[PDB]
Amino acid sequence: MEHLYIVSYDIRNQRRWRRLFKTMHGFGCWLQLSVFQCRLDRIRIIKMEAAINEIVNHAEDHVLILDLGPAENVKPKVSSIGKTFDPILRQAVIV
Amino acid sequence: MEHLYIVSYDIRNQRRWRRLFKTMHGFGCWLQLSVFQCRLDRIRIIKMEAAINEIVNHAEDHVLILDLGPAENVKPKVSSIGKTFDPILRQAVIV
Amino acid sequence: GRGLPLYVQSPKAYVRKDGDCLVIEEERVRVAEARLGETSQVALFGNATLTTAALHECLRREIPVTWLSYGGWFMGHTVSTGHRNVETRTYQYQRSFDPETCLNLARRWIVAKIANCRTLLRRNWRGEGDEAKAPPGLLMSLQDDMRHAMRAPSLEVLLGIEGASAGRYFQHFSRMLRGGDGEGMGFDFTTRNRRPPKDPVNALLSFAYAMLTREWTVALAAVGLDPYRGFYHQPRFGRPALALDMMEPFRPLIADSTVLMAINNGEIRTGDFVRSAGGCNLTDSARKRFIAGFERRMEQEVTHPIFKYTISYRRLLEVQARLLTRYLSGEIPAYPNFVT
Amino acid sequence: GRGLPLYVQSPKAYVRKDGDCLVIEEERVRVAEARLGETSQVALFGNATLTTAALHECLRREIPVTWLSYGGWFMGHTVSTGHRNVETRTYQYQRSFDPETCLNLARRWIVAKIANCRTLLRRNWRGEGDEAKAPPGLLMSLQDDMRHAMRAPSLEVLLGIEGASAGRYFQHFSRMLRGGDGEGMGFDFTTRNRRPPKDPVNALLSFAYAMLTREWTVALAAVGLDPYRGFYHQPRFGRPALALDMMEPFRPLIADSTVLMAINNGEIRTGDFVRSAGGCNLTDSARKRFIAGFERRMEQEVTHPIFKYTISYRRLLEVQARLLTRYLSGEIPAYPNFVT
Amino acid sequence: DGSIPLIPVRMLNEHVYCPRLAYLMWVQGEFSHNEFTVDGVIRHRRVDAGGGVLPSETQEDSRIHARSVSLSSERLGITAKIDLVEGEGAYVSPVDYKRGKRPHVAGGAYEPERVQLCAQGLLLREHGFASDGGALYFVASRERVPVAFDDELIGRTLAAIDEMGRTALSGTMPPPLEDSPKCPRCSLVGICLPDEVRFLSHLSVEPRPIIPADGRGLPLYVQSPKAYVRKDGDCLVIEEERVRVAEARLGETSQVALFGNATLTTAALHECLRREIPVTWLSYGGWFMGHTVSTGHRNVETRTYQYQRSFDPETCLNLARRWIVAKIANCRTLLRRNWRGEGDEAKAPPGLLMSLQDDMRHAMRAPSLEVLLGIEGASAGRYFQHFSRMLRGGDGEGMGFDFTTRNRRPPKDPVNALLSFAYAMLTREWTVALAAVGLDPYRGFYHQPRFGRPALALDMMEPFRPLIADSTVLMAINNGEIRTGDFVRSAGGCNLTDSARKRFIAGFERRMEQEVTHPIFKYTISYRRLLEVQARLLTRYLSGEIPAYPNFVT
Amino acid sequence: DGSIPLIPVRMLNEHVYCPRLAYLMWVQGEFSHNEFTVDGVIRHRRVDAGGGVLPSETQEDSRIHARSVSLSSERLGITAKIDLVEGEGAYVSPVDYKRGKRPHVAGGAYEPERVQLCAQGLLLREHGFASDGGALYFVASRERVPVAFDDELIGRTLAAIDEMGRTALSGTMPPPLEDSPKCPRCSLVGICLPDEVRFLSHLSVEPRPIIPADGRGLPLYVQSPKAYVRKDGDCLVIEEERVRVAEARLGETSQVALFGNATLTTAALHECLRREIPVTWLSYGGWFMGHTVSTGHRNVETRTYQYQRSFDPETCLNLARRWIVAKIANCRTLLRRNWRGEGDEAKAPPGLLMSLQDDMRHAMRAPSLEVLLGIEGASAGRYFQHFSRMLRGGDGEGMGFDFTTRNRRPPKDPVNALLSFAYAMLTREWTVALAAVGLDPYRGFYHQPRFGRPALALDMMEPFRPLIADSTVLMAINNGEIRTGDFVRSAGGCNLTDSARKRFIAGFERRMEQEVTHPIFKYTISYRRLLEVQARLLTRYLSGEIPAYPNFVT
DNA sequence: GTCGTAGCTGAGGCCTCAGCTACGACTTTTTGAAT
DNA sequence: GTCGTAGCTGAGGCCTCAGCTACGACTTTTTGAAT
Repeated sequence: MEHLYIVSYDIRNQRRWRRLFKTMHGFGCWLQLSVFQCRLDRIRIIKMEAAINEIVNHAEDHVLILDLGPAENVKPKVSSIGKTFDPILRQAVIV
Repeated sequence: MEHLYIVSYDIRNQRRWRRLFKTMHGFGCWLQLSVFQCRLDRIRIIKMEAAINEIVNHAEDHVLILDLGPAENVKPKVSSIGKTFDPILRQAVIV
Repeated sequence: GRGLPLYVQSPKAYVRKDGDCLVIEEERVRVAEARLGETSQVALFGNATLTTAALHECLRREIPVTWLSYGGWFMGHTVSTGHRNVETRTYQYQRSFDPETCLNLARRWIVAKIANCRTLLRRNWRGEGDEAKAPPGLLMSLQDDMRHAMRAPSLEVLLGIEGASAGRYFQHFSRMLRGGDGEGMGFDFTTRNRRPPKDPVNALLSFAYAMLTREWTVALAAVGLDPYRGFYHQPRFGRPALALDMMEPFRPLIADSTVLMAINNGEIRTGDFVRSAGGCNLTDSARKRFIAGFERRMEQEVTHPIFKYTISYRRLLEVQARLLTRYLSGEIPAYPNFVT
Repeated sequence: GRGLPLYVQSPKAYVRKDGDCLVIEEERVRVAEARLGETSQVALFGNATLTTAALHECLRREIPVTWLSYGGWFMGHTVSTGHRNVETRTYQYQRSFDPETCLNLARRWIVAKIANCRTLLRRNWRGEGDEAKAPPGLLMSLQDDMRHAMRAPSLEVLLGIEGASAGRYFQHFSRMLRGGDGEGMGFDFTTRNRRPPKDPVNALLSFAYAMLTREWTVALAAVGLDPYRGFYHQPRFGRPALALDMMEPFRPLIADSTVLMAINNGEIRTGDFVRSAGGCNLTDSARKRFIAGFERRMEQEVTHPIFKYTISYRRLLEVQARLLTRYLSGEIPAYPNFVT
Repeated sequence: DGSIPLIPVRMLNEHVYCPRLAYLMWVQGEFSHNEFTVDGVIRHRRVDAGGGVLPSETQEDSRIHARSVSLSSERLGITAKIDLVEGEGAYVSPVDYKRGKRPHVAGGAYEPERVQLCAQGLLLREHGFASDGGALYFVASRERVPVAFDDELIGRTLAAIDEMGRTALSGTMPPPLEDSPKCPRCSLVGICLPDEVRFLSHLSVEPRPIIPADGRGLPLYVQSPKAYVRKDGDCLVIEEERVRVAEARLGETSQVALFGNATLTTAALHECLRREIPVTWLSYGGWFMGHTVSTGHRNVETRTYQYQRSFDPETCLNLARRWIVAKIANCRTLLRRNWRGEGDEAKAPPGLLMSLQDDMRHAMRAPSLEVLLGIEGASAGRYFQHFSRMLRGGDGEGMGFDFTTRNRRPPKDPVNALLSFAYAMLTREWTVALAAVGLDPYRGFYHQPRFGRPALALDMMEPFRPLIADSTVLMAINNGEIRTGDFVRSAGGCNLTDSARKRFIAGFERRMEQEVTHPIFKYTISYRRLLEVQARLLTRYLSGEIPAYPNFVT
Repeated sequence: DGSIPLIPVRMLNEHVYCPRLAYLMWVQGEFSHNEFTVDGVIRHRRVDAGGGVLPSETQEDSRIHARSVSLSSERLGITAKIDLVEGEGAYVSPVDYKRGKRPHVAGGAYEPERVQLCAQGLLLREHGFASDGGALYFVASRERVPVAFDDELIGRTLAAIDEMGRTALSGTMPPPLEDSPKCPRCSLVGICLPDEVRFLSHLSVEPRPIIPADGRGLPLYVQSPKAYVRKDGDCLVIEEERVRVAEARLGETSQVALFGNATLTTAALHECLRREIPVTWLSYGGWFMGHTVSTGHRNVETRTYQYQRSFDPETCLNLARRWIVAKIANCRTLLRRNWRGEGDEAKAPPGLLMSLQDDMRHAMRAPSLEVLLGIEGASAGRYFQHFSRMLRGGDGEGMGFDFTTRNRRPPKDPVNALLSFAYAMLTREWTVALAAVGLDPYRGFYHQPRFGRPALALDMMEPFRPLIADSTVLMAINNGEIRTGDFVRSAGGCNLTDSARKRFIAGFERRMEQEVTHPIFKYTISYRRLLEVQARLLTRYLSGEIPAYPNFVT
């Protein structure tokens, strides 16, 4: 069972920002100007929180990780006003 | 019963941004650089989504509203890496 | 009497307490004084300031501080938790159950309303050129109806007679226009007071009546009175039954007079109205021009409640309300109504 | 033989197929050719390029393309789905169950290891000043042990005799240092090969042995052989039992020789070690200096597998592995081991 | 005559839904919002609040697309403001917007809205139009559902007009629906009190669990004597010495209490007034000086009944008997359940319980208000004489109660000051709750009006003194909220430091938001909600709807 | 002798937990991660991976705070890497970090970790230290839980050392735990296969539902003949004609398939190698040219058993009989359940079913592999002769099957090409799955090795041809994935347009990720998981652990 | 389709605050859910 | 404690991308959960 995580950050050093944008494209897909949506099971959430405890500087950065739900029932939990919202789908890439 | 909502926006016009920062301080408390946490019951969530359908321009802005949970059990659902995370508490203001 | 309301017009103002005095300052510079001996409600306009010590001194003396917007829009009161006014409220409620209380005050209100109507006839008659005076047969008729209202037997008879006399006044209301029939502003003698206004003149009349009712409501609530428990009109359904009861003498002076002012001064014209299948309603620009006109009529000074000191109308309302509470509880018999 | 491995050192390189030829280009400019007739694994270093058509032509001819990092770190192979090598693997597995296969190759490996050890004695003996030659009694002793290894009856006897002879070699290993005892670099004759290194010299020896084992593993897997199924050592627990079996002749030439190189060239000094309650381990700077030294020893050219053409050591490994698969399946009897 | 205004057709819609609902909403104002009323207003506002084309007086051939059209006929007796009117030339048709999905009923429209549409149709027919139909345009799916003005639909409409007229002229509020599923969402269930009135009016059922309150916040307490509360848009920033101490969201604030010399900028006062957020001014010690009002409360039947019954002796006498008997019973119960002795004292002495119960019953048989006040005094004297028995297992250092020091102006004990503060700060809660239900908090049946102490809050707080005030004092002292250091002497008496006042006020707030179980209805209800429920039940009792007031004895 | 290396003390920790677990993790490599192993590594890494002070050889008086200290004794026979060592001068104490809360057991430490700490304590005692104690420092609550080296604790430790030595030298993997609660989280439950081996080894139980797979992704298919797959850090961007067509997250990718002339930048290849993500090169038509390997798979017992049994005739014969009997049974079942006739043809002709079942049984009684191949050919001939019976209710336009055109190089039918593509693209799946379990996909018992077709994937795919390949072809044609326009002729035969190849590959993927229910164990398992489970069960059968291989007949 | 990609610099776009100057909203009665 | 606050302008701080130039990681064997 996988969950849908929403990750939003404030990073106060451009190098650390590059490092974190690096890592986050490693894990989820871009959603908003500083927000990523990640569809992860347990192993990968452990990996993500491991990565973002060494990418960031705990003194002045801020990363927020929200566990919306079981990733099958997230659509009632998210309401988007501008663009459409479409959760990450677990299917192969055929192209 | 009240729920904890997390609201994050991208606004592409400074006037609309003022209008929305206006409205959002009306409803919740600042959390991140463009994120507010709101503890609302049903009447107030209806009010908030009513306000942010006329503050924003649907063509190019983007506002995201996440319903974390019943606002009593949100702490297992939110993990913050930088600053502490502390949900909105429903108590009077004695000062 | 005892004292008079203090109206702090200056939005700049800062109000302090000086021992037994209430001092108005402008820019750290003094303006005027009240001194709490002859004071009544303290009316604060938009973003004026009242120091909390002064507020407490007002409350301890049980003075109804009232808050108006910058323009003069009412926004709320501030009453004290003392028996100053609950005596007035309990007297009103205990005495509203009486037949002569209701009947007597109703007779006085109606005779005053009729007298104001006929005085406004003799004031503003504009059948100019050939009929400089109103038909004295009409004046004798309204005098007779006034006596009848003096000696009405019961409330329903008074209501019927009131409706009659007001109708025969409105028969010549259009006689009071800029000199003739106001083609483009037609007045209907019979479709009076139906909820949607079917005539432009009737639209003005209804809007003026509503604003006068609001003014009377706030004035009555300023004193310790329940505006919603009337002696002559009927109480329930949300109708302010004491504002409606007491605005009757003041209908010609503030509502009819305001409409006549704004129609003989060209402020209101046929282009200001929109008509729809039986409704004539004002346009926004016209609406607030008329609101300004209603203000201007509420700003005029008239001198004689019973003591000649040239109060503005908005304070004459409070003087009348205080006179009413003072009639109740048995200070002054028979409520000396204001008639010009 | 048939052909030889092609080593594309240039990280710049771009490799295409030209009909029956494999063409190396540098900046749209040619470098060299292979031409697939005398080819073996194509080794591509860091960010070299191999056009997919060339890759397919390699696979159709069942040539084990191997990918090394820029430095030379192994990163993976690319084998074809054909029976080229499964024949070699099935021959290895079918023949590993035999007693003379295991025993005979073990005897050859041990005699070669002993011969390399004594040749390294006669090469690098540095008892200089008074003992320019090693004691010929030692040399006769190791010759006798070599014959014994030639005629060992069974595997356990060979293991015991091997341990003995290697110990008596390590007795004079410290005799080969910069001329005397290496105070600050002490060598223990008996605490050999315990999992933590208790001596700095033994730390170097173990680290060199591990790197040699890795090189042999990748070389064996390049050919179609299972490195984890050995003839002499024991298979399970994750030990590469064929790398361990075949690196025995090459221990003196690449591991002992590298340690002697890096200790007689002053590359490794007493300050490079950390000692902890029975463990002497290198420091990071020293670790990768020693890795560079191991490279430098792996880059040298030696001429004589059986055909004299001066291969680098890292390709001599593949030549030996191919010779092994060629001994298996019955091409060349008795696996002509490499001894100097 | 003017015995009845023109029936708004939305009240006609409500009457066919629940006659009591129409009575409440039309004859007494008394509206309140919930999820759905707010949502419906939100739907209607963005389009149909703004006007559009006029319904042409002279109609020959052109599209009629009028919006928010206000008609009325006085032959019929109804008034309407039609959401929209779609008509080709001279055949018009009302269109009413709704909020939700198409309902799951035959015809797709419930009985009420069909009646509303037929009434608007008759109104259009009155002004010279041919309607013979209408529609319901659900905004959510914009699935226009036609409605045809069948004949007995018009029969229903005219019958409902007559029925509403008669039930309004009668002056008796119709009974609640019988255990209906309509009630749990009628947005006045907090005012109708359906199950409670059913149960007490002896149409006896088991009251279903509280249809919970919604959309109400918590108070704002400003205890600092040098605070400055100013507006910051929708928040309300309280800055002290030019630094932002705290912010309060106006949507989430339900009252404001200004202690002492705390200043409130006039703009903040105006913004509070625009929302009818009560603002109450208090002395530094809790004396209730004044509050804010706005042109009375539109419900008149409540106040008329209150005063007319106030002029009746035995109604006053029965109410006062109930109240102080409840007070004495609660005093006994508190003395029991929180008595903390060591041994042979650890449980209450029955002689005291005998005296207290005998006083309960002597009050229950009181002849007049004089003897009732005497008995209240005697019982309270005994209760306070034993009050010190039961805090911290005995008096601490300085935490000394003097039973004779009660009931007078300057408190010269620490715990006397604490009690007086709790009393004077519960009186405010009761006054606000009583004024929020249409009653007049100053006209009391038992107490007499005097400054700073409204005569009706002082009355209906009598049962609740031991449960809230005394309980808060006891819990504060026992848990260590207050020790002797927290007090400061003065020529007047004893007072509390700011560190003490904030903690004590927080304790009182926690008490007010602390759930209990109603003895009579048996559901978990916070004390703050309980005050409102009790005020409403008093309004019903004075209304003659229920036989007697439920006094909440625990 | 060298019959056994020094026992790592973590394997000593595992042995007292589950002897089979120690055997798997130590004697055969065979490790896999889950939630908890990854979490524990994350805890240990940030602090104790990096070294610290050395344990002083000469200890007189100074704090010892060494970290990640590697000892071993060969008299004892164990090797350790102690997480930390706290010692005052000459009295040291091992400290082992854990991951979770304090456990809810007497003494706060389970039996395994106590044994690990005692073993490290003995090792410290060996090198001249006085330990007589240890601790467990749970990182989550840093609640250090002391452990005292009681005497029979040392008895347990030495007993466990001897037990592990004997069970490793014996060469027989100990049986799984009996229905334990340990197994559902041992992170090798996907390799131990506890309940399956229990059930088939006749220690018969009812297999508990699949402890589901975790932390594995889906393949990457690169079918475009002009794609360029390059690295972009952790993503893997596939750009075609210099525009980003799609990105693939390397953490979520489990294989890579490169069809035709699709280029893969060497850096992307290196990054795939660093994660052992298999990369498979295929011809344009699906021919399996080559793949990537890395220094073999550390499990040797599996391959040794496979080859040694491969050299045994009747083992090969029994396996081949099972396999093609399963194939024929599945062919019959498919022919039945998806036969689509109109009338008197709408249900299968029993004469065909008679022939197919008689061939099933003739194969079951086969004397040698020659006759088995003959019978397989005859049965497949009949099955394909009737294959066209059952697609789209009959042949469409151009969608013409020729039963005689099977089994040779250039496909000259549309549906022949579709079948050949499906077969050659299932062979890849089987090869990857078989190489991921330690087996050697090229040494087969039935088939002979030849280029592009590994001899063991071709074997163990025989039962699965009708269920996956033929089923995908049928569902693709019926649902309208492929019509005649999708094909393009060529001198060789028939091929598919890119629009066809992408849709067909997507269909095959949907088939592979489509859940079924195992006939024997009865739980919902995807086909991709089923291939791995079957490969593992083959390893067990060759190991002599279970009596016979479960062939998955449905 | 030339090493390919990791890593750094600019230019613009979001996001908020401190510090300034304008200003000076408020509008009849109806509607608004629920099953 | 002077109208107070709504609303607009600047200066800085986050957030990302396009466009450039460096480069050229990979290290023995152990450990790592679970009840």
